[PDB]
Amino acid sequence: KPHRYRPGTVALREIRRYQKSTELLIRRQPFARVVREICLLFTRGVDYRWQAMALLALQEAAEAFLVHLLEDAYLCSLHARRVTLYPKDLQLARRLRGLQGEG
Amino acid sequence: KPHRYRPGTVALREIRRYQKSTELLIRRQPFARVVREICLLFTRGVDYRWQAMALLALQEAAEAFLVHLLEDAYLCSLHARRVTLYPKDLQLARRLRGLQGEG
Amino acid sequence: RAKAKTRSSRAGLQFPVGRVHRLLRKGNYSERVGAGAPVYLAAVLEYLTAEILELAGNAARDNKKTRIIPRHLQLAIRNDEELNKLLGRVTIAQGGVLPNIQAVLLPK
Amino acid sequence: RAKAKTRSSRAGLQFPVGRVHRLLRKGNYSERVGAGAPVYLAAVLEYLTAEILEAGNAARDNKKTRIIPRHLQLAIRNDEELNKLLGRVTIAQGGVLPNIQAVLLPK
Amino acid sequence: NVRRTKRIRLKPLEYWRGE
Amino acid sequence: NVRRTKRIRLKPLEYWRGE
Amino acid sequence: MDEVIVEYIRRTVLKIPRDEIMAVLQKWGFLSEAQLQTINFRQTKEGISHSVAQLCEESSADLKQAALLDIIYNHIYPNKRVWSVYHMNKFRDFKKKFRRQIQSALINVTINFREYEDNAIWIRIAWGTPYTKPNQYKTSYVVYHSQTPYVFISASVLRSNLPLLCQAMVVASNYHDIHEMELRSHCLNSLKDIVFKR
Amino acid sequence: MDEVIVEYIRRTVLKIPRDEIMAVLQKWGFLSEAQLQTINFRQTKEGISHSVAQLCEESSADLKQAALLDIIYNHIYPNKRVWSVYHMNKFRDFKKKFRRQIQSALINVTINFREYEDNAIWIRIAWGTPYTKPNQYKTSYVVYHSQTPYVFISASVLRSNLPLLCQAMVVASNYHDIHEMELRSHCLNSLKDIVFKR
Amino acid sequence: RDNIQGITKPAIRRLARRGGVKRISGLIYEETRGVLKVFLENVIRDAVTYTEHAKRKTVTAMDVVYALKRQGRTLYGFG
Amino acid sequence: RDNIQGITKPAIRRLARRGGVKRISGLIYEETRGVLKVFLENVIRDAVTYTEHAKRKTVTAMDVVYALKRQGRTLYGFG
Amino acid sequence: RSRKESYSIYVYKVLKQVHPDTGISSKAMGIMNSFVNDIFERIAGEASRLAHYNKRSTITSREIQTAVRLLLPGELAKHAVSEGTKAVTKYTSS
Amino acid sequence: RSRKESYSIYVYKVLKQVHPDTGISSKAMGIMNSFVNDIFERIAGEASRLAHYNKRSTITSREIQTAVRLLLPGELAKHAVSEGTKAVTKYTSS
DNA sequence: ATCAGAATCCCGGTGCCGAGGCCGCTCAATTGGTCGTAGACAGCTCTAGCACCGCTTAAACGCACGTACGCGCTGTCCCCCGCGTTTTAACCGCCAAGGGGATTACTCCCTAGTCTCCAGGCACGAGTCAGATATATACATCGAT
DNA sequence: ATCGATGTATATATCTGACTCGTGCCTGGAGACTAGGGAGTAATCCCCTTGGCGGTTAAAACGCGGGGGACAGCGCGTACGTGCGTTTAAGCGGTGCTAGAGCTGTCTACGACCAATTGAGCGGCCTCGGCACCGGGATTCTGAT
Repeated sequence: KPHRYRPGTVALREIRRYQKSTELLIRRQPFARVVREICLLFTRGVDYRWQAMALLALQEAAEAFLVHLLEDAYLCSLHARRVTLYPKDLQLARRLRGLQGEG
Repeated sequence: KPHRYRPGTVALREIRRYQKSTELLIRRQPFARVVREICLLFTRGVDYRWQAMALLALQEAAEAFLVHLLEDAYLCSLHARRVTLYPKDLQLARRLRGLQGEG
Repeated sequence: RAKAKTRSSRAGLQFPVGRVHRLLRKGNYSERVGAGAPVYLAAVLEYLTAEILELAGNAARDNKKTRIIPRHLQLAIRNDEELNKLLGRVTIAQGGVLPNIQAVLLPK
Repeated sequence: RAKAKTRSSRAGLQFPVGRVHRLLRKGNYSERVGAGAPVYLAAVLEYLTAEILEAGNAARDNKKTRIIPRHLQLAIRNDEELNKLLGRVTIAQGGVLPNIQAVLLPK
Repeated sequence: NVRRTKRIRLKPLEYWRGE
Repeated sequence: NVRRTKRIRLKPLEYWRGE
Repeated sequence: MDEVIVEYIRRTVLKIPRDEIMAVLQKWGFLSEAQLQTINFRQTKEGISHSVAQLCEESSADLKQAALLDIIYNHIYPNKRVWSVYHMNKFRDFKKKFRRQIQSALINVTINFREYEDNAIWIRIAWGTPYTKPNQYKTSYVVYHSQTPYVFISASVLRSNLPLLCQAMVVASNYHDIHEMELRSHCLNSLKDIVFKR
Repeated sequence: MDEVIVEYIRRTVLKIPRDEIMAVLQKWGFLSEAQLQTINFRQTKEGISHSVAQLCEESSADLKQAALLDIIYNHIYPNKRVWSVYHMNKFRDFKKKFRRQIQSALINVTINFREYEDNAIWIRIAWGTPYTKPNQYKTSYVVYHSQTPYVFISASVLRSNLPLLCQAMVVASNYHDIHEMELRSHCLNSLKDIVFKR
Repeated sequence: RDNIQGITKPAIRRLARRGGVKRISGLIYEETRGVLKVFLENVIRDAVTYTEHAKRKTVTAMDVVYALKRQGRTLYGFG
Repeated sequence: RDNIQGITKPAIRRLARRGGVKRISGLIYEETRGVLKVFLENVIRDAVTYTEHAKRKTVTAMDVVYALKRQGRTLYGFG
Repeated sequence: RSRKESYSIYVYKVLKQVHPDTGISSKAMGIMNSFVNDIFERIAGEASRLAHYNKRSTITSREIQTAVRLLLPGELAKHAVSEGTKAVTKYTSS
Repeated sequence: RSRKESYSIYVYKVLKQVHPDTGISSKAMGIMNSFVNDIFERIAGEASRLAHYNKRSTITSREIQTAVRLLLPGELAKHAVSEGTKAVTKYTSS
């Protein structure tokens, strides 16, 4: 007779644990690899050195944009009288921003 | 007996008649009155004249803002799989613009 | 003295160069404006104006007129991603909207 | 020769005035800057920075005598007429406001 | 303590429905 | 007559899903 | 109600040449000379405007002194507006009886008087519908020597009030008819006695 | 392998003095000299590099002449490295067995050879994994003479390949023992003459 | 006689019809007036601030295009 | 081998559980990598352009703020 | 051995006039430095195009006044302009 | 009344270059008069920002190139380079 | 409603590195004066914006009909959450080394600057034909049947 | 699949009225020639980034079970659509008329600019104590009684 929680109620403790802290949520190594990949996609093969503060800047602004995207899409999905999230709702919250997400 | 269409089948001819039209859709006298009303609020009583091309300018910008607002809210309402629009839909498309509408 | 040869004709450019150089001095974008910058910038504006007006003409002949009203400019700016992304924050005076019915509004 | 004094203490402001007067013409914003616009600009920056720091109301709840950027974010996202100024500007090591919707919480 | 500005440090003060 | 500059006149090319 | 009156004061003093302002405030006399002692005349005129604005905001000004400022501005600068002369056809309560027929159907309207010693009343009238506040910038004026059967009127751009104003002047005076003389100009003092001395 | 090549040629031409450009290009000999006759050299080094980059683009070099530019730029400027010397103990077949035995654990590796008359062979090794494309900026160089037990090594920042490099160098040669002498210097010819003499 | 209801009901109907809206609810006729009002309050303040700086007393079409450009939408075609 | 799946199956869950999300579908873990990669493309495509302009071969942290400003989101704390 | 100046000293001085018992880390100094070198740039880059509209070649105090009445949202501007004006009157005393 | 210079003639000339038989209304001339000043102001603002980062005190023809590859989205911008290069060489050879 | 059973927190404790001063020092404010000059102020003109005035008619208002979409109710079923375990690379030091910012001296090109033109672009004017109605209709479409 | 009813794209006049092309004319391009001064370009140098390596370990991978939400189907009722008769005010031309935008003169305070102080702000430096981690109990929720 173990203890199993209600499904769902771990998420509220997770939300209230993560909205407090100022840590980052993407590890520096895989984000570093996925950002060093793109310079070989844009600069015609030559590798550019990344100064190790600017990686933290991309690591900061990527989360500070993506969490806005996910929160606003969740607001849209809550508007749709359903409590979960979907690719349709990330699609919708990406569309109702015009070119402001893309420049 | 009279002849009535199915409802909606007037509206589609209304759309295909209106998207081709490049007229203004707000009449000049009421919009001129409602834009002269706010200058009394904002300039501490003294009225300001309006060069009558700038009335056409605001008469253009109100549509350029409002038809995109209504089109995007209708798109977000189409995300909820319901054919009509609602104040929830206008509030949601009013929400997912950040501060770019007011900033 | 010398020959009266405009700086535009030393590029074959239909936009003036002395105007751009005067606007870059007097408009206060730097202290000194080098001589190559208006030569470059007149070409960039020539290219952009031609890019609008060509699609404007293609919209014009597809309504069987000859003079371009702003409706063709709206219908030829917002019909290509290589220009729509440049002008997303610009409304056009009396432009109208693209012919745009959504997915599931139509009967049957 | 006389007994000199700064422009800032002659204007009674903490933000420097020689610095803003150096930047306001050698940053190419005009070919002429008047003798008063640096004083005014130092005043506006002074009022804005004091409006942010009065942060210290948020620091009482955390009981930390330092100010760390979580406090700054919880000040600026939670004060409207400074929110809208910095509405599309984020902050390093930011974090968001503690924010749950209404439909999510059970009975 | 020299500044203590007179203002109302109120809320996010939501738009999009009212106020 | 020398215009019709060499570009790729293309679609709307909708965003928000990739492409 | 509060920003509007200091606003009207500020706009009206703003249209005054720089070397005469301490003159007309000396004719105004609403704020004392002790308040007047902070006018830094050696800056531009809008700084003078803001200074007298905060001065009259301090002493809690109201529309009587603002209209007095306006009518002294007329008494010292009557050559701005355009004056047309009317002629009637067959005094201590004239002030009280003229503010009866004005508020007959045009209710929310403001009227004021000042007296010259030659029986010349300078009358300020700022028109307004009974739906909104009267606007103090479209203000019309009537000067009238009660001895003569002639009257000078500078009515502003608010038309369809000249017949009401002249008929109110007819019924308030002891006369029966009014006529618009075909002469008019904006140089009042030259045509001030042009009906006399023929 | 399409436009990284022209950018490699551009960034390697960029690392030359502006004055020795015609010398290294006429020593290189991929582009014709008539194509050299249309290039201005009073430009920036960026612009000179960009023009000769478009020239190399329209003449369509794939891989060999760029590596020749690399090894010739080192042939004129070898003191822009740090050179180690390995003492060992007990050319067509040499380079053939070397190519076949360096593609042993790592496959997509670029190898090139420059023969000299003083038994000197310069081997340029552009390194890479079986997954990664071979990088052109982490190169290693081998300077070897077939009458000495000494070899010169440009120890790159792609280390932990130099054991595999020296083992395939020894087994590619007619030798058995490998050893690193303790001396390294950023002047190649100094170690060259003090180990040819001693 | 209320000066905000000048943007009348079939005008808003046809204005949605331009955007491609089939059916509009009965309560949009307040919310769209509200957002039209707040948009004009966020534009005309900037326009009269432009002209009040220039000591002018009318608002030119340039002095509302400049308020729009700072606000976040340029409007081409007004000189 | 694969380079895009570093943003791992609970890390996106960690981001959603920061942004007030109670329950996620099983398709967001693949779909949001598209948005993350599009945003990273539209930042680095300006960052390398800036630091290529100054004839350098590093990417200084000033030339990430100076690209994020051109995108529309200034990033404080890296002056 | 070259100097890149800051606003750290001035932020630290103005911290004393609001909260006399508090501290700020290095990253909070970074936030309150990049904030100032953003908002001063925004006000000056507004006032420049504002004085360039009316063909005046200067930037007086008045154009900064229009910049702060336009740029700052709402009632905050209503005090900041006051905080300018009193300030510049102190510059006309001495 | 005195002098209000514009881009009215030049767009007409480039239209007669592209099209022999298309007229152009006055409102279209207004649109192509505001578009040219808008694009020119954006590119020159980016040129000034790039002058202000790298501490150089000028806007050379190199510094326009980064702005033109910056603003215009992708497959358009490259063509502008192969205009302007094809422009500027034709200046310097003459 | 209770009660074990988890998360959490908080009072106390320890170690440590980043703040707060400290201190030399040096280059950028500052005083002081000169001098063009940008714009402040005053005055004049003409033009477009406002207030009517009638009118006339097209749209706005209300209303009756009626239907179909939004919503609530089952239901069901299956996709995702929550542990358990088990693998595995992220991270932390740690060494190194050398590529390359970052500075410095020096040296040309080149662009601001001033004349001296002088003619491309511009503000007025006239003759328009490219559209804007306007019949009308020939044909597509809606919808009962 | 008809056929009746209804918009409408098509088309010949016509009557514009916005092009647009003409035309002097200037005021802004353009040669011509300095100059100084900012940027190119070698040349060195130290710093900090990449490259490994070992080794922990805290997350990932996966799995598996079960249940709670998404979706689907179905009634039902209303709030919408839609024409219709009306009525009202928007827009039509037309007339003042006038406030007020613009445009010239002409000063005159005033800001650029050049030099000599000279100290205020900046780069190292160094304590030390505010804070980053345990830890152990002391709490608050919560899932099935």
